[PDB]
Amino acid sequence: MKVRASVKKLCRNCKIVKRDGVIRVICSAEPKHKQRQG
Amino acid sequence: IGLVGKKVGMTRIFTEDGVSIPVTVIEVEANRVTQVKDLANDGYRAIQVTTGAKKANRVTKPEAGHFAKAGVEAGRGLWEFRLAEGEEFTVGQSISVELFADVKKVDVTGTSKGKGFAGTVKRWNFRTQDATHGNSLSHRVPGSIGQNQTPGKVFKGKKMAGQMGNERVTVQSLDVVRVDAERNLLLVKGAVPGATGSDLIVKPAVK
Amino acid sequence: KTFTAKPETVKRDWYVVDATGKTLGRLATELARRLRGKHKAEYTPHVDTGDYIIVLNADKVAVTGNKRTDKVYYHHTGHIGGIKQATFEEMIARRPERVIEIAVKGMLPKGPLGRAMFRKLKVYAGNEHNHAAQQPQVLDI
Amino acid sequence: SRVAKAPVVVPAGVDVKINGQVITIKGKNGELTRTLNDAVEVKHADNTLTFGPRDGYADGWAQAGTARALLNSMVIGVTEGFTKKLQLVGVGYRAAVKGNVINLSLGFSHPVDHQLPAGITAECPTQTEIVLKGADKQVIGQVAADLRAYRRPEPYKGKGVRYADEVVRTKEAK
RNA sequence: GCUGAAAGCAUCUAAGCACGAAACUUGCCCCGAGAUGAGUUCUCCCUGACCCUUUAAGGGUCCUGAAGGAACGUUGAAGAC
RNA sequence: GAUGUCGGCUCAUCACAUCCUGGGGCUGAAGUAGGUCCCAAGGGUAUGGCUGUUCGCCAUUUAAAGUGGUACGCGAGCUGGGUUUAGAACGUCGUGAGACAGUUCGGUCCCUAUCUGCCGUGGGCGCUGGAGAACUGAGGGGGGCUGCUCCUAGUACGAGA
RNA sequence: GUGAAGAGGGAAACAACCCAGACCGCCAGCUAAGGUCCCAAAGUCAUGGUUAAGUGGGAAACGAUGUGGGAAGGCCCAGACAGCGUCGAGUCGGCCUGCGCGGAAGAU
Ligand SMILES: [K+]
Ligand SMILES: [K+]
Ligand SMILES: [K+]
Ligand SMILES: [K+]
Ligand SMILES: [K+]
Ligand SMILES: [K+]
Ligand SMILES: [K+]
Ligand SMILES: [K+]
Ligand SMILES: [K+]
Ligand SMILES: [K+]
Ligand SMILES: [K+]
Ligand SMILES: [Mg+2]
Ligand SMILES: [Mg+2]
Ligand SMILES: [Mg+2]
Ligand SMILES: [Mg+2]
Ligand SMILES: [Mg+2]
Ligand SMILES: [Mg+2]
Ligand SMILES: [Mg+2]
Ligand SMILES: [Mg+2]
Ligand SMILES: [Mg+2]
Ligand SMILES: [Mg+2]
Ligand SMILES: [Mg+2]
Ligand SMILES: [Mg+2]
Ligand SMILES: [Mg+2]
Ligand SMILES: [Mg+2]
Ligand SMILES: [Mg+2]
Ligand SMILES: [Mg+2]
Ligand SMILES: [Mg+2]
Ligand SMILES: [Mg+2]
Ligand SMILES: [Mg+2]
Ligand SMILES: [Mg+2]
Ligand SMILES: [Mg+2]
Ligand SMILES: [Mg+2]
Ligand SMILES: [Mg+2]
Ligand SMILES: [Mg+2]
Ligand SMILES: [Mg+2]
Ligand SMILES: [Mg+2]
Ligand SMILES: [Mg+2]
Ligand SMILES: [Mg+2]
Ligand SMILES: [Mg+2]
Ligand SMILES: [Zn+2]
Repeated sequence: MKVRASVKKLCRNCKIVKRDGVIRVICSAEPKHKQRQG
Repeated sequence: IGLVGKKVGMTRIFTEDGVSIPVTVIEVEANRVTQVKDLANDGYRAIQVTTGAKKANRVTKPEAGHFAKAGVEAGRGLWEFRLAEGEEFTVGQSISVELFADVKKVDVTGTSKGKGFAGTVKRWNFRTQDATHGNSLSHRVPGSIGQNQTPGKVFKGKKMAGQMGNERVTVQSLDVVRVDAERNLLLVKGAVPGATGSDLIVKPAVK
Repeated sequence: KTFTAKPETVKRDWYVVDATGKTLGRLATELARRLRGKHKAEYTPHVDTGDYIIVLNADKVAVTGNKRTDKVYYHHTGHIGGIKQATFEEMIARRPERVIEIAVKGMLPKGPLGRAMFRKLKVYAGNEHNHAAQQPQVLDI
Repeated sequence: SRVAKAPVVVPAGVDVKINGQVITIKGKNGELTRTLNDAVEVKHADNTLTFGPRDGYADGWAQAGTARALLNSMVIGVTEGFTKKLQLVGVGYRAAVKGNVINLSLGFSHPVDHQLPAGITAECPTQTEIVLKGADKQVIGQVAADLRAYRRPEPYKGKGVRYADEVVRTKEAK
């Protein structure tokens, strides 16, 4: 998990989803790209 | 439930394997049920017991009538034990030390020996200051008891001198060494609270 | 001289209130008003002219938004570090009458008369009270 | 919205009990029960169930899309049922069933035992495969997640409890 | 994580459901009804006469003195008192 | 018309930007062991040599030897080594008296606690006739650390180690 | 300009800010700033909107399919966008703008 003020799609397979009031990037392709705004 | 007994004293049991077990000897005479409390009347489930024997004249009319209702002889006090779902007893039923025949571990509650007014060294294991090296009148004294203007007070629960012991203490999970219906004896491994001759509550270990 | 109510003559009635579905704070203002006696023309600031109120079903009082989880009740024990907290839902679980009591107490005057006013509030978690002898009139809040 | 738009077909066998919001469906495999969201109507007519937003519910349309999705699941599932299949992968990773408790040996120092829920049942065709079957798509999915979570597919050899269907991303160690 | 739309797909979440730590609430120990919101249960005790007057939850006289308590004494592994 | 100042000792108390223990994501994470980020403040969190030291370096431990706030917490609680009185000397500056963000040896630390607070322990009245007991539990406090070994198993993992 | 040398009402408390300049008395009335759910005097006032964060009732660069409004673009029954040859109405990403969200750790 990357925990960052700036979260963003890093590849074509990255997806923005809001869960429990937190912006998150999930990615099917790459575990490194999983992000949490914080 | 448990039973009320008296602290006879301490001794040892030598085992066949050459182990010396320190025992406290607890005289557990018959505990006679004086009152059964129930959810209807009292709001909770318990038995009140008495044990021992009281002088005919030092039992008050209020106390004598309470024993008289039960059909029990007066003992030296009254104690309650909370019942589990399974249990039931009757008023007047005797319960003996044989209740503990299959119990492996007991909690023993007594009144600890009274130390009177104790200092912080004894009461709280405070460290003494220097015996020498210029110490002026401050060898066993407590030292600092707070900070400064913030907070400008002493906090509640501060460890200070005062009354030590002469209070209720439980010691948990003591091994039952021996049960003896004949002589009204429960032997438990190790020390229990209180002076010789003091009242003890013994219950099966909660842990 | 302007009329003053007199403590040994004030007429106090008994009422019963169902807290089921009522918004906590909007129920509490109406309780506090009537415990103080602000509804009466004989209202006197130094006299308890208000009414006795039974509150039933205190466990079923409502709150808006996310207050059921997020509203925190803080208290300090007086021992250092002794800041304790309970959420509204936890309060409902353990001590449900306290939620209404805390709300109403905060809305009553502070001092002896305010405490005397609060004694007239009888809060119950269930739908039964023990006060049939006082002949409670149903009050729609 | 567009999921809600498509009305779910009710086949023959597939009883429908509307009563406010509860939608109790009794097929021939089994029977299911769902309450529903207060922004869903359910209009059953012509061997056919329909959905839509009620007024005073902004989310309305979203709640219909979920409710339709849940109903096609219960129309399915008591007609044909649901099935899920898991595999075990590893040196001596055995599964076994004993009534409504699955016995797994997944390389622990203790045999893990998994008690299947009421209505979810299971059978093992091999020692290295498991087959769950039920009326309810959520519970069969939850049970299979619980089994998979004992020993999740690990990133180097793909060992542990995979969904037969799934793919395991391997990586070479450094 | 499951199911799951909004967004035909996907998505742990918006509806719904599961899991998850020495933190939290309990469970263990001790205090604790001045908890003035002063709670409960069991037992014990007291069943005379009369007068006065702004008559009222009023003030006396005689008779009576319970249960129990205290006091005093001998004291304690209880205690500065 | 005075708020005692470094360091130590005694006793702490809080924050969390977490040192250990606990939970977890990513790894250029095979395992073992690391790296990095997130959650978490329940408890725990060295002794010595040198120096007034705090610190630091060093020796040897530990699961770890946390970072801060609290009048750089705490002298009406202790110390008085440092430092900043009066003595004396060296280097240095000055014709000199003397002086030094130099050094050196020596050099008085008061207070019977009224109030708040805190630790204990009683007396009074209340609680609605009086009394002796046993209780219920609103509420409050205490406690909460962790090593190593063995088994599982030389098993999983690994070319082996 | 005010305080100083200025009381009163408001801003929780708050010389210097806002309203306003106390000759004395009144258990009359109207207003100012500021207010009108309860503490606490007065609207649980009316009408139409926004917010779901207790935002309101601390904090930036920057991040984001939060949600309301506006003006244009693109493609689209010569079948779009998604899932995909098929299936049938919208679909795509910028611009402007209202209100929210994360970014946001401290000591009784
Ligand atoms: K009482
Ligand atoms: K500290
Ligand atoms: K890690
Ligand atoms: K901690
Ligand atoms: K200071
Ligand atoms: K000092
Ligand atoms: K002082
Ligand atoms: K002193
Ligand atoms: K004072
Ligand atoms: K002026
Ligand atoms: K707020
Ligand atoms: Mg979550
Ligand atoms: Mg003693
Ligand atoms: Mg020492
Ligand atoms: Mg001296
Ligand atoms: Mg001395
Ligand atoms: Mg203060
Ligand atoms: Mg006030
Ligand atoms: Mg879906
Ligand atoms: Mg532990
Ligand atoms: Mg002075
Ligand atoms: Mg943190
Ligand atoms: Mg702590
Ligand atoms: Mg805490
Ligand atoms: Mg705990
Ligand atoms: Mg050192
Ligand atoms: Mg200091
Ligand atoms: Mg400090
Ligand atoms: Mg001194
Ligand atoms: Mg001091
Ligand atoms: Mg000195
Ligand atoms: Mg000199
Ligand atoms: Mg002047
Ligand atoms: Mg002024
Ligand atoms: Mg004011
Ligand atoms: Mg007016
Ligand atoms: Mg008002
Ligand atoms: Mg209105
Ligand atoms: Mg705010
Ligand atoms: Mg912002
Ligand atoms: Zn990606």
